[PDB]
Amino acid sequence: NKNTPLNSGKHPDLKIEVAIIGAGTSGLYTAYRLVTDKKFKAHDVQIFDMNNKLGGRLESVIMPGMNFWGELGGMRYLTSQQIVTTLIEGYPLSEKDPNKRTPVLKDKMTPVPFPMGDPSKLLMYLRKERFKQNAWNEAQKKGEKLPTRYYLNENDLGFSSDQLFNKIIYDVLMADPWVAETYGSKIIKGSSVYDYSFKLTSRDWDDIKPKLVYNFPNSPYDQRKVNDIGFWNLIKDQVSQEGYEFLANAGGYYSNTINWNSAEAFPYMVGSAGTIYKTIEEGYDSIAYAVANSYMEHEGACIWSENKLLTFTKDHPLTNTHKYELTFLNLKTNTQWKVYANSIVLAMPRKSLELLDQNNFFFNINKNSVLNNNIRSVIMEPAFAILMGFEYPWWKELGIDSGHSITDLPMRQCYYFGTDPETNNSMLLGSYGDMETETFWKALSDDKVLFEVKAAKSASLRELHQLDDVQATKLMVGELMNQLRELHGDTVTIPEPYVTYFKDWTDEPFGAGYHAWKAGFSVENVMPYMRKPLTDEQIHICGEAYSDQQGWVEGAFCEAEKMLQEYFGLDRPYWLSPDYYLGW
Amino acid sequence: NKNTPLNSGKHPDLKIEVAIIGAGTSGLYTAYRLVTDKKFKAHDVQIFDMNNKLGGRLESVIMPGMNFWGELGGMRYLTSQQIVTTLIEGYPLSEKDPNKRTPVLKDKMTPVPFPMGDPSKLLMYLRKERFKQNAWNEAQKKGEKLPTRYYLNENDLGFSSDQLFNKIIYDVLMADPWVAETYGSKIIKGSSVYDYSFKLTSRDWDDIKPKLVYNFPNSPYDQRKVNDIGFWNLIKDQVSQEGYEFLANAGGYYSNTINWNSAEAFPYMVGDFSAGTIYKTIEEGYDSIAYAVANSYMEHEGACIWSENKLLTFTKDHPLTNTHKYELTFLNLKTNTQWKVYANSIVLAMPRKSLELLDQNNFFFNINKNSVLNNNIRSVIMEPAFAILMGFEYPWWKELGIDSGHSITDLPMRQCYYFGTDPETNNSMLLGSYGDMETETFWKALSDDKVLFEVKAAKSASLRELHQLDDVQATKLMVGELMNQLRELHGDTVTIPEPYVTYFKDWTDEPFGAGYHAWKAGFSVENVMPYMRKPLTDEQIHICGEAYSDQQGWVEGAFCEAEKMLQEYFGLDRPYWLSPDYYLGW
Ligand SMILES: Cc1cc2nc3c(=O)[nH]c(=O)nc-3n(C[C@H](O)[C@H](O)[C@H](O)COP(=O)(O)OP(=O)(O)OC[C@H]3O[C@@H](n4cnc5c(N)ncnc54)[C@H](O)[C@@H]3O)c2cc1C
Ligand SMILES: Cc1cc2nc3c(=O)[nH]c(=O)nc-3n(C[C@H](O)[C@H](O)[C@H](O)COP(=O)(O)OP(=O)(O)OC[C@H]3O[C@@H](n4cnc5c(N)ncnc54)[C@H](O)[C@@H]3O)c2cc1C
Ligand SMILES: N[C@@H](CCCC[NH3+])C(=O)O
Repeated sequence: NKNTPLNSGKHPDLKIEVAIIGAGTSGLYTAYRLVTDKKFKAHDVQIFDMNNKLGGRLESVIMPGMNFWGELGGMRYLTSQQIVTTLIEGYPLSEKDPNKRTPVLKDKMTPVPFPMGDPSKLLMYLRKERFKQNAWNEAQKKGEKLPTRYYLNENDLGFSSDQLFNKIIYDVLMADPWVAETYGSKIIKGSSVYDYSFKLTSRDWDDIKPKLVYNFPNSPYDQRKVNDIGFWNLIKDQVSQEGYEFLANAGGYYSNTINWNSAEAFPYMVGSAGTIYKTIEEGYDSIAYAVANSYMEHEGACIWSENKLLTFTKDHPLTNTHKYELTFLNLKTNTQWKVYANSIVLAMPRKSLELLDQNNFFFNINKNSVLNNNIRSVIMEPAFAILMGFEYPWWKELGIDSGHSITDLPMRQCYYFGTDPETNNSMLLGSYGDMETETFWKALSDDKVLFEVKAAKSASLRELHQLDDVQATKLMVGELMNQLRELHGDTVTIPEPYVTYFKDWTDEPFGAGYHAWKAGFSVENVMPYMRKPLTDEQIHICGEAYSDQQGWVEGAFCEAEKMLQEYFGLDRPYWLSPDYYLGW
Repeated sequence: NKNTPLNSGKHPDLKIEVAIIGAGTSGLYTAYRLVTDKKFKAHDVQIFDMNNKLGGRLESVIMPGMNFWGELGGMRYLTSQQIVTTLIEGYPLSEKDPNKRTPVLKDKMTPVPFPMGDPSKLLMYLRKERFKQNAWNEAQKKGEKLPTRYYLNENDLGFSSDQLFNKIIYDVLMADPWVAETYGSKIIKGSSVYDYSFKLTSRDWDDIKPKLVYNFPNSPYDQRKVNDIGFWNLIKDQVSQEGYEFLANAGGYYSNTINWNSAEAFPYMVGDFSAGTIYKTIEEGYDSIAYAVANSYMEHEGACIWSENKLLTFTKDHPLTNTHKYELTFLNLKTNTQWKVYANSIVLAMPRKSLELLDQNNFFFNINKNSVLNNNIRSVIMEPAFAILMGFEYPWWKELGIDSGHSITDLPMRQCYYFGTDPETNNSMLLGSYGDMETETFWKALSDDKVLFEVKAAKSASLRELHQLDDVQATKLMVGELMNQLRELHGDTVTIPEPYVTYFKDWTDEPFGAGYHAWKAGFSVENVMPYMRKPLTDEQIHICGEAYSDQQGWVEGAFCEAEKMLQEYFGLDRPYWLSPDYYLGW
């Protein structure tokens, strides 16, 4: 099922219609739709990737001793996300009997609820104070305002990150008279001082984001579109720099507090009625294999692996039959070869576009200044993944079965991932890094001395030594361990891990775990621009990077889907609800 | 003096010996040394720069209404920095009467002390608590430990940033039995629990840096070289993450607490010992020293700075291989035309970002061939810096008894310098400097906004005179928000009027990409610097400047790497005016 054939060879002067570069979710989706809907013969639609596997920022692994999937990248979806959810669970989404669902993909994918853990037992370690994540509510129940070691404005005393986030969004929304008048019924202040709520639809947000004005006559930002203010800028303005410190640390990875587009950050922070987080039992990269395999069933279909796009020109022998000559580097031989095509789908993030030849007709800055301006419209957020295997789930000593702990320590957030009921070998995702913490972790992960795998139950040295290459560094494992002991306190002994799995998503060609719209850009005009930057060229960009659901597979799918409907003459899939809002 | 001629023209197929690219301090210094010592005729040594001025990261400006120089880049030097000090002040450095000194450069430069201000009156604003910088020392004088809103380890309670830094570096140095035994006399615990001091020379540090071992039994970094540990990694290990938070915030810009090479951070933090040394500047603007070196170079006949001429690439494959090893292709920015220069030596007097912006596919940079060059180019952190000069109609900071110096905060602005009052006009200058600890991204969104602060007349400053600065004004959003932070910083007992003029430079802009550079942990710095001065054995191509110096942040770093390069590969002797006991390493 994950043995989808990959061709690391070359086919000099291959002639095709559509060259898809990026075997990520969006590249795979594009190929699947084109050939499934018979817009093109499989042999005329080809995917190229420089990697030695498909899926890009989806990579599921198994570590000896633990018979279940760890995620180095994407790990879960929301049933709000209708392209990825329908693909996994069949259609229609309304049918709630899973045996009256019609499958869309053949590949076996077993949906399973994402365990969220217990906030009575999940930790919050801020400025050396240890809390249960529930401590703000428990204090509110008892009429109290929880003291913390952040000096908030007095009006915000006792608030939780979530409630204070809600208050900031409510306050800013209601200060726009037009937003108050038109959507005030969807922007609700409850009875309790802490309770705010929203019923704003994706559609309502597309109306609000380009028009929202920041209405605060003493602020340096007064009478500016919220589109034009960084989220850090905006949060400090509303609740002081100590307010921003509290939210940026207490929010964890569920929160994006970088200084990105306030207008885009609003819906990102406050969310479709009755949705939940799920994953796939067979690994979250199963959705990529499933889309890939559906494409590769057609003979002529090919993923060219370990083949890196260098450049592309209109000035080549074959202009009578093919607009574009693409030059590929075949990595196994270090030889270049040519591919001829009439359409190019760059299914790749910002960093991957910047690593392509910047001097060709498409990227040359002396011609396409506007394209380069639009490529630079998104922040490249760093992420890494360190998976750690322990001989027993030491976290269960604190009544923690699953979920995440949050700290202002450089580790920021850990996920208690699961236990092998036969071995008791148990998995932590210790990581992701982010704001500032990239440089803290990068000095340690760049170090040359790798963690030494250690034998465990159902995990022999000769099984483990196959993972030598992908171990975290001793310095990074040592220091993460030191922080986990500090995070969890002295009432639990944490033993040394026996195996690790490390990936850094800042590495080329990814340059980022995820992307974030910059303040000052008309997101609603950039997105359609990137799906076809030049009027008289059949070159398209798709993927998560320039989507409005950054952070998610669903963003990559939606930009591919819109590109398909816009330029490749496809209708909405038969299996996708006509009410799922896509946009323009 | 600052009217040094620049040639924005071209001269196709110019045939020289040494092309120096970058008319910054190291490039100017290289050309000045080469001609003054008569190693080549001035027509055989040319300087090319893409800028419309010389000086690079030195740029001194005058704003209408204020008859004194503001600094967009470098401000100050230390009298222990012997090249930059001797070129400014003349020699010998022992002579304490300036009128008894012997000039080295003909251009006149008035050395003045850099006002450091009064720690009684300068502010520290941390987690919404307002301190005077001397509050820690005041508390200790009464036998007290000053509580703060940072939850230090108990053993560290009541330490100032300066004291806690010395304790950290003392503790780490002294835990190494070799360092203890060999340099314990120069690593000094005073009487008070807060008093740590260092007498380690430049030479002592060069012996210590590669050898020092982190000796803390249950540390994650135990038994590793301190050179292989990030400074944030080390600080946290030593005083907890709350301690790092205190030290990173309360440290000025003086302080470099990014996660760079710990071995290199130690000397940066506690000086190369000459305890009688002080900070000074040039009355005529700190860029004066670039102009003095550049003018000394230009008084030789055939000397030329090619301005607005950008190096694109260079090759060994050209028609003239019989006389000239290298063809350089420049872009003449005025005509948008490419012209060639032929040369046998290339001096890239430019930082990391500048190197990376050159053609990476040529024989020199090609990563498929020169993996070691590329690793080493990437051995320094590009640290962001912005400068915003703000001119007010009076020095509102005098209401708090502040004459000069720096106030420090955890607010995004991080630090402001009170730069001076024009005694005729009362027009008074403030610098906000910011960029470290993620404040880059806070400020970038505001400085990338396109509505600019509008100038406004004041005494001896007419809109006619101010409108020439329209293009260099800060954004309105940035000036508004910095003004809001200065009000929060100083408190509600002083009214801060809106300013009448600003001046913004972003040093992350190309081709600089950084204010200054920082060695990464885990590199053999003592081996990377010699490499960078001549990466390839078969090639007379050399890199000099501040970025790969061991005095990062400083003009003296640029001068020293050029000086070493001149002695190593251009057969120059030590300048007659430079003490032979000024340590330049190997
Ligand atoms: C740590 C982390 C956690 C995440 N968690 C989740 C989550 O829980 N849920 C979720 O839905 N999403 C999550 N995501 C995001 C999700 O993984 C991505 O949004 C999605 O996989 C991106 O797909 P894409 O189509 O944009 O392409 P990418 O995944 O970016 O793939 C692009 C491909 O292009 C290839 N390429 C680049 N340049 C070239 C070239 N010159 N020639 C050939 N090939 C080239 C690369 O090798 C790569 O395979 C997470 C991401 C990370 C990093
Ligand atoms: C905010 C700030 C504060 C500082 N404070 C001090 C201080 O107080 N005291 C002190 O001593 N030092 C200070 N410094 C450091 C000092 O300014 C620098 O270290 C010094 O100027 C570095 O000189 P350099 O030779 O490395 O070249 P740079 O000054 O980096 O100049 C390099 C030159 O190369 C040119 N160039 C690059 N690429 C090309 C190309 N392709 N073609 C043509 N030209 C090119 C650039 O235009 C530039 O003119 C400060 C720096 C900054 C940013
Ligand atoms: N979707 C990601 C989080 C997005 C991160 C954006 N900075 C996850 O669930 O892990």
